[PDB]
Amino acid sequence: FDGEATALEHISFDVSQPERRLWQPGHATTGLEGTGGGSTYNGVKDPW
Amino acid sequence: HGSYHQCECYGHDTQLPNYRRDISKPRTLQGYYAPNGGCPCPPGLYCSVRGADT
Amino acid sequence: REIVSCQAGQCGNQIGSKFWEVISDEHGVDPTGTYQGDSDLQLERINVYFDESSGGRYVPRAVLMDLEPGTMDSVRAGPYGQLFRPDNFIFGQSGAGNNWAKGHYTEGAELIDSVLDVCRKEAESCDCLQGFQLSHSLGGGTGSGMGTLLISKLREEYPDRIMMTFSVIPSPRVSDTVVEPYNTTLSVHQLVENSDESMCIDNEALYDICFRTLKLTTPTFGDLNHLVAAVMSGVTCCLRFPGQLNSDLRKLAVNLVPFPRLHFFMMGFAPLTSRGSQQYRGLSVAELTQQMFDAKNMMQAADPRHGRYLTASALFRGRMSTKEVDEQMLNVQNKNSSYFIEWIPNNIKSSICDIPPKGLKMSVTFIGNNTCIQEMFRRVGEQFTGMFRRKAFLHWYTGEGMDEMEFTEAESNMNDLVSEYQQYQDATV
Amino acid sequence: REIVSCQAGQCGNQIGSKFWEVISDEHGVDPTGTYQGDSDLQLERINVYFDESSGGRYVPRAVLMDLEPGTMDSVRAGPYGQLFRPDNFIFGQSGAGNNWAKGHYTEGAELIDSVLDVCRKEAESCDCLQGFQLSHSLGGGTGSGMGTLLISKLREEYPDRIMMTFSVIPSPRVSDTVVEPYNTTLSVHQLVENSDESMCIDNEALYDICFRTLKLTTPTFGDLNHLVAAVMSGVTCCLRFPGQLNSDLRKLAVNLVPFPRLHFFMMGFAPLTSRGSQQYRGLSVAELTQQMFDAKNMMQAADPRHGRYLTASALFRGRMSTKEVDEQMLNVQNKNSSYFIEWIPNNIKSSICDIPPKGLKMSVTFIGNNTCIQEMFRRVGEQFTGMFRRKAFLHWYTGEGMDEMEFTEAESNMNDLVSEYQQYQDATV
Amino acid sequence: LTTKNVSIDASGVYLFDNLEAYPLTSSQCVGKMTKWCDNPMHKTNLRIHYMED
Amino acid sequence: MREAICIHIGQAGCQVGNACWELFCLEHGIQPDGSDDAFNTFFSETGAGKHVPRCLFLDLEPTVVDEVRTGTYRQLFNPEQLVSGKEDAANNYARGHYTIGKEIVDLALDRIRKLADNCTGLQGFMVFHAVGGGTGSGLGALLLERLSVDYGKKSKLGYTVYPSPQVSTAVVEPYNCVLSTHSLLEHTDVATMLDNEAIYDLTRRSLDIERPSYTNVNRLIGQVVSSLTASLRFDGALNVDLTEFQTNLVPYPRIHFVLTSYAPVVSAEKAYHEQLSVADITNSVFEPAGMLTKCDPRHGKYMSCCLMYRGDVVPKDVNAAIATIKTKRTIQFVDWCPTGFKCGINYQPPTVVPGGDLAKVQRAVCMIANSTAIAEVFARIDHKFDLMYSKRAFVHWYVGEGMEEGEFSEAREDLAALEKDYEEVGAES
Amino acid sequence: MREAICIHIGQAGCQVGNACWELFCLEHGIQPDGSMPDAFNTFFSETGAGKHVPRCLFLDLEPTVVDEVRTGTYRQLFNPEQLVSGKEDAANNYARGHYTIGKEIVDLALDRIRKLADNCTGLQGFMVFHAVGGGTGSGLGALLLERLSVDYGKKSKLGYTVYPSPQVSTAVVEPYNCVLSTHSLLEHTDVATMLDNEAIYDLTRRSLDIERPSYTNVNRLIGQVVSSLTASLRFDGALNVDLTEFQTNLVPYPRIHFVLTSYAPVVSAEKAYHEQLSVADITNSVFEPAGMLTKCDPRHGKYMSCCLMYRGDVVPKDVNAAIATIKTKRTIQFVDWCPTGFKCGINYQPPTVVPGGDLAKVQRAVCMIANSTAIAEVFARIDHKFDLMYSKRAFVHWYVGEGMEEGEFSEAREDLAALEKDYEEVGAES
Amino acid sequence: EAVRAKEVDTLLSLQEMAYQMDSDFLNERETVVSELGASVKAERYKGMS
Ligand SMILES: Nc1nc2c(ncn2[C@@H]2O[C@H](COP(=O)(O)OP(=O)(O)OP(=O)(O)O)[C@@H](O)[C@H]2O)c(=O)[nH]1
Ligand SMILES: Nc1nc2c(ncn2[C@@H]2O[C@H](COP(=O)(O)OP(=O)(O)OP(=O)(O)O)[C@@H](O)[C@H]2O)c(=O)[nH]1
Ligand SMILES: Nc1nc2c(ncn2[C@@H]2O[C@H](COP(=O)(O)OP(=O)(O)O)[C@@H](O)[C@H]2O)c(=O)[nH]1
Ligand SMILES: Nc1nc2c(ncn2[C@@H]2O[C@H](COP(=O)(O)OP(=O)(O)O)[C@@H](O)[C@H]2O)c(=O)[nH]1
Ligand SMILES: [Mg+2]
Ligand SMILES: [Mg+2]
Ligand SMILES: [Zn+2]
Ligand SMILES: [Zn+2]
Ligand SMILES: [Zn+2]
Repeated sequence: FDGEATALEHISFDVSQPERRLWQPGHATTGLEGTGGGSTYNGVKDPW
Repeated sequence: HGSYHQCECYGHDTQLPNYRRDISKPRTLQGYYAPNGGCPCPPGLYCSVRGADT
Repeated sequence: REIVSCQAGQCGNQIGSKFWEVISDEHGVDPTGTYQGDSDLQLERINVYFDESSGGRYVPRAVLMDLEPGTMDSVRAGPYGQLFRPDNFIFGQSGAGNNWAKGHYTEGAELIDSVLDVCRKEAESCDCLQGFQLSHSLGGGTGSGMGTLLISKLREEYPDRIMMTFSVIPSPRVSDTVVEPYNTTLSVHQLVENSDESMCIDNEALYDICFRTLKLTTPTFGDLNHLVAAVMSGVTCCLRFPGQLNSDLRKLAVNLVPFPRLHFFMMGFAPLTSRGSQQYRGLSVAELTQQMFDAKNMMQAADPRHGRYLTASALFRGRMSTKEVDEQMLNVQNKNSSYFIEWIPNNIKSSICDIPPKGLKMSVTFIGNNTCIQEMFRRVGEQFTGMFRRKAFLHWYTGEGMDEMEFTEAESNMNDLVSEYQQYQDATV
Repeated sequence: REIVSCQAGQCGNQIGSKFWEVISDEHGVDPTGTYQGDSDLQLERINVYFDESSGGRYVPRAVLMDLEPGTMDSVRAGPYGQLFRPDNFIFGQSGAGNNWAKGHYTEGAELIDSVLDVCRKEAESCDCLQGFQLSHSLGGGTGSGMGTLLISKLREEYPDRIMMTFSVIPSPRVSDTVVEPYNTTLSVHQLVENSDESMCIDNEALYDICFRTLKLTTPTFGDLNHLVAAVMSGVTCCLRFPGQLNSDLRKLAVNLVPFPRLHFFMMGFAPLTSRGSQQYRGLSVAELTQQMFDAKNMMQAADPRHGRYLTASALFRGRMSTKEVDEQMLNVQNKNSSYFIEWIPNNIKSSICDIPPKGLKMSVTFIGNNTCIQEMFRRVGEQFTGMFRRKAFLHWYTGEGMDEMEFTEAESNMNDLVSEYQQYQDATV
Repeated sequence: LTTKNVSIDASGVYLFDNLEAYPLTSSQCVGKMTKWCDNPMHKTNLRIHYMED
Repeated sequence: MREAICIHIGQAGCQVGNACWELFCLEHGIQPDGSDDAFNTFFSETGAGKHVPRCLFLDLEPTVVDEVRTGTYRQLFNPEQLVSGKEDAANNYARGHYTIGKEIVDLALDRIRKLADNCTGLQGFMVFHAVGGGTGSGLGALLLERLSVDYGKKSKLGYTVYPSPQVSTAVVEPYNCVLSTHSLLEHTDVATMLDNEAIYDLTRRSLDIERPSYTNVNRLIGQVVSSLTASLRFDGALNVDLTEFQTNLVPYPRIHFVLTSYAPVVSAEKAYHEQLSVADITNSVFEPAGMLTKCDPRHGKYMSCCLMYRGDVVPKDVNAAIATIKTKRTIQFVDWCPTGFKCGINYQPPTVVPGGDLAKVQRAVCMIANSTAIAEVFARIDHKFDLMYSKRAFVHWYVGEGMEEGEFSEAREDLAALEKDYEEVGAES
Repeated sequence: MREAICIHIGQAGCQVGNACWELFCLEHGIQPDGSMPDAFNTFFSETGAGKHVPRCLFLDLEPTVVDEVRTGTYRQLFNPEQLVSGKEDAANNYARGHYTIGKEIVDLALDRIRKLADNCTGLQGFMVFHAVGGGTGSGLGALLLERLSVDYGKKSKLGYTVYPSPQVSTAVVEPYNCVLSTHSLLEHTDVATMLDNEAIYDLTRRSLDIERPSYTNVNRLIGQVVSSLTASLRFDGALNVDLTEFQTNLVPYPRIHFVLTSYAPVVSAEKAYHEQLSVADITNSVFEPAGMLTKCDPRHGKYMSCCLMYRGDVVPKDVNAAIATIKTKRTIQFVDWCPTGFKCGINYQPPTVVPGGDLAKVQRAVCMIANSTAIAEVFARIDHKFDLMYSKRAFVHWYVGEGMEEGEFSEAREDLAALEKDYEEVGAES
Repeated sequence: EAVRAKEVDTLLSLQEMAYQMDSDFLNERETVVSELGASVKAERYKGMS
């Protein structure tokens, strides 16, 4: 059982707080998928 | 008291309060605060072997 | 020979609904009303509880009463709810308010005229009225108050007629009411004065018998009323069906009531066993008597070992041997002399009905005039006295015009009841 | 001649479960209670231990007792666990804590109400109760406390009825409890007054018998319980089956108890032989008697050679006449006169039954009231005094309502029993 | 990486995708009557008598 | 039939009414256009096929009324029943009661008259206001007294929001509360406490909301109101009405200021990590942290609790929770109310408002508990009142509006009389 | 029922609880997310959604380890509540953890404990895992032990305490902390369990043959011991025992309840399948001072009561034979007034190994909870350190500036001296 | 005829066991329900379907 290896496989790319992950992401490639088109400053899905 | 010091000796009491008589009594200005208290606004080593009293 | 029944209030109506379920099932009557039995004996004495209609329907001789109409949709929503006459449903806009004063003097009075009209209709259509039966709870407003008013008016025109009352005495542990002692105390004296006999059913005891003996996980109000319905079906078995030693309500009253004010009994049913313990039980009298005289079988939460049995009545139903049903009682009288009053020998009256309840080969209902009945009246009397001492919840009764004296009068009458039970228990030869 | 049985503690519950396994196997009963025997002699006296439901299922007349519901669950889930009545198991929320005080005064005393309810139900259902039966261990909390409390409150209700107890006497060589001498001392003085006769079991001797005689590589509690169950079934062989020279429990008490306090017997079984020597052993009754009086074959760990036999009883089973059951008794009496007592001529009573245990063509059960039975009482006595002098493990008992005076009285009573045994051992004509 | 991530969290991750690591248990002492012991009607104290009466 | 007129007064009343009617529309499946009659108590069935709320939104400031008129439920709300003034009371009880209130109540009573004529079985009025401001306190008092003098003994339920003991969005807020306590005591059948700090604490702790708001506070208030009214809205084993629980809650006419609490109140993440059983939710209710008013019951004595259970709750679990509460000594029931418990059963779980914080729950309970601990907030408020009135602060605003100086002394002294009454009811006899 | 609430105090308690609950989830077949793909009632509670919630209260005064648990794998297993974290640590100060910052958090901890206990209908008691060396585990541990004693009466309290070992010690004032917390461990704890660190380190260095074992390994061993203790009431067995049975069989006097622990057979994978690990062999290893988790030399004292929890394929033959061999072994000696001195409990469940751990799959095991008079020497080391520190008021200003007075230290020292004296007295021959 | 009586008693007992085991009351099932009773269950409500 390679604890460090499975840690790199899963824990390193795990996300615990998606709120924080979106708010202040670093060199993270996981959890960046947020609401698709839900947040537009215009407040409406219509074109600006 | 004995050789072993009591909880009250250490400064803590393992006794259930009498809710019926004391705890469950509501506090009011007249009746509690006026005789022996202030206003409702927001704000030991007792060893029988030694001179302290349990 | 035929009796007319009335259900009062939410509890009374819901108990009577399933009582009529049991009666119709036992007489082979459809939930709609048509007869679908397979025996002549079912139709032989169907007039005891039912009346034949124009189209051959069988309508129960039942009067439904409640100040709350919001709970009288459930009585017709029950599986047998469409059995009753639409004109026997009597309703008021607002509820009794859990107020004996409202149910007896102000709201019930405006509603009692139509109820008595329906009762007089039933009595006049009735050929030879054996009695009036009532099902209600003393802890409510329109069950205690309106029920006591109903029986009081019933005595005014039917003095000698048997007044059965299956009163539901509320218990402190399963209590859900604060004016519970007030209603119970205000209704107990009216029950004493205006009821030939009155058996007390306690919700705590019903819950316990369903919880331990039946062991079934979820006995709801329906399951509690099932036992009361079975007891009501068994108390009138000999009026409707032939038997080796039959009886009727008057005959039980004569053999159970030694003095006019001593007419409060304990109810018991047998057999009652769990699903799991079903293979393991023997179906005989040598097991029915054990369950019947057992402490846990009583539907009243006051253990019969407190006092001594004034009188006992055993309505056995099914295929029994008469000497084996009487020598069991002889043995219990012979060997339990401490719990039977000495100056009244042969305290147990046994009666035999040939036809058992549907689905049961043999059963028995118990009626006991034990002096332990004072226990429930006491344990609610201390509650009533504690409530009354500080004048708690009296404005809700004096706003209807009812004066504070009647509380003391009810206390006096109830204390007299308890005192006479105690004195007759302690009486010596 | 009914025997109503009870099991106390997990030890007693397992022993009783194995006993009912053996009895059902002998009488041809499935775990579901149905009967598939090869002869009607089983149903002739099947009542003695089982009751028949109106559906034909045979249910043991046993009452199970343990403050831990886990023991009830294990027994119910056992191979023959579906046999017992579901309501015949009685359980508590919290266990005895291996405390005689908890099992006898605070927690056990609460649950004995329901224990006595079910026990009296079963005992009364008997047509003629010959006796009560109990299986427990004095080294535990529930068996030592609740068992003695039950026997105490059953003696008061059934004075002249016979009282069997099979108490597992613990030994330091197989010690697994440190409140062992406290519990043993507190239970012995109760069993002295409350039990008309009582024979003791030692796991030491059961283990020794399994190791040297049965030669089991890994003897288990199942094997010990099977031995105890076989001999406890054999003690009632004449009761359950016809025989040449019948006997009953009262007869065993009369012929084995010379004085009221001396009723602690040492017991055994025969024949016993290893798996690899069954076909080589010539099963003759002389060999049966030789093994029966062999010291190592005794299932209580005390050598009879240090004492003398007050009385002995040999319940033989199988096709066999009277001289193999009396003439070798004469032989052993004559050639072991130092091992017997002079002032009691004919120390050994013999009983004959016509139905041997299945799997054997003849067998015997031995019950001996040897004066060496007090050696364990000695050793437990100084064991008790060892902690009593230093007041060790006494706060657990004193915190549950018990006092030092009870301990002193128990030790005095045990010492008095020991002195009576010794003085009757060394008494001269 | 944390030491707990290396040991404890790694063991948990292994347990996620290897269900055979869970050992068989025999809790026969826990049963229907033990579950019935949990029934809340016990705390209601139905038809119970004290010294106070 | 069984109607209930919801009168929202002032800005706080307007927002709580918005939340309440949002919740009611969600429960009854009513779109914001008006598109079994469980809705009859809240939605009058218009002759045009829609459902119009039986509510009156009254406010002197036109901003909130215009916001409602131009919001989402425009087509739901009647263009009348939506009264708007031209200038507010400016947080002045005198302005709200004597100057601007007088000129708008004349038509407010006309609107209430129209609502009453639309009703046929009106149970009573539920008033929603905060006594902190002018319209909520002054106009609320004037409207309450006009309703009392016009409709006689119709039930009145003032779900008032007194100033919280620590935070407050006004400085004249204690003055307004002390001035309005006379009306809230004289012309209000039941007064319920809905302070803001307690609801903030529930939203922060149980809901894990870092930034709670008036939105969440009003959602919780609507949850409580719906929980109490669902007894007459929907079915249940124990259906109770407004006068029903008034009788079962109010022991004395002057003693009607009651506390409220709700559980389980947890978020979606929290919901599936807990056993939301009836016992658990009842314990959470009786704990101080679960109340909608900052008033610890353990600091006082309970007098009468009314529990409102919705969902799969059974009277069994209600009685079990009641038993485990009575056997619990951390809360003391008053000596003259032994039972002290009223129970209502409801078979519809509370529908959650989307976009809020409550989670889909299978069962909930709301407690309307009259207790002697209510004296704490009264002592708080009149200590503020004495501190401010010691040197006549902000009194010129009240005086120049036509309200004399003896107002403050008389209102403070009525509040002190209420102090003494709540001390006396809880004091042991 | 047979529930048992696990209260973890401090960093040591939190990590020990992490190991204990991973082992419990593995044993009961519960995913680290809390779901299952009913003996778990003793440790886990069902939910309407169908998942299981542990019966634990993690409590720390500082949020590092608690937040690390919240961000760990078992975040979905552990309830969002019952995971109480304060804002600032006790900073290795008993006074700070008991009088200033523990006061503002013990109320919330007790509310959580009451919420946990309300769901338990037959709660046997509380197992409190903590290290008295640290400030939080000493101060807040003592405070919570008091409040539990006064809140639940005579409920069972198994205090698994990690004392500071005589030689290896990670703090300088933890002698002060343990001297101060000995009152709680002596009065408000039904059975105190010694779990020092050097003995576990040595047992792992020799009997398990791994170069660098850590706090994870020692916590795994502690969790194995706790699981062995609780398996008697969780699973089947020839001699089932409960938490209220071995207390009676182990505690002779109410104030003498400090007991040593030991475990066998602790072997590696290489050592697993080369030796016939018989029950006699494992019992001999247990009674050997090598197999102990606390370094109280048997020969320097006398055993008063030994409780032996056997797990696996152990038959009473082998248990009784091992007991007889131990009794006839003259190297160890029992106290004179307790002849039997043995409590035995057999469980059918074999030992369970966690993947990624250091133990090996063994078909049988045995754990000893031994009350012996030799335990006086750890207290002798403790107060020999305490008086040396306390001679001229060293590190005492930190304590006296946080709420406690000077009399607390002297009175605790007197309590420790009396704990020496009564142990010597019960060891004295009659 | 005595043997016949025993057979009849046994048969009736087995019928009793069967009926009690299949009984709605003992099995917490509502076999018989009405059109209104399906929607509204005031007394017979046992739990969520
Ligand atoms: N719960 C709740 N309370 C509110 C809300 N809005 C105002 N309040 C209460 O109202 C009190 C102050 O009064 P106002 O906000 O001025 O409302 P008002 O009582 O109608 O007074 P006027 O604005 O002059 O009409 C505060 O103490 C709040 O507690 C709300 O949206 N929700
Ligand atoms: N056996 C064991 N002991 C530990 C572990 N973690 C910490 N300790 C003990 O904790 C002691 C040091 O105390 P602290 O560093 O203050 O930790 P604490 O006891 O939780 O106290 P706080 O830090 O204030 O929370 C050491 O002597 C260890 O014995 C662990 O994982 N296993
Ligand atoms: N056994 C039984 N008791 C009931 C039933 N319905 C109500 N009760 C009891 O009656 C009390 C309420 O009385 P209630 O029916 O409201 O009286 P009413 O207002 O006059 O109809 C409660 O305490 C219940 O315990 C029922 O169906 N069966
Ligand atoms: N023969 C036999 N003895 C047993 C069995 N189980 C336990 N014992 C003995 O019972 C003693 C312990 O009894 P205990 O479990 O404490 O009794 P309890 O406290 O009443 O449950 C031990 O000394 C064992 O030798 C068994 O299955 N068979
Ligand atoms: Mg405004
Ligand atoms: Mg720390
Ligand atoms: Zn203390
Ligand atoms: Zn102030
Ligand atoms: Zn002291």
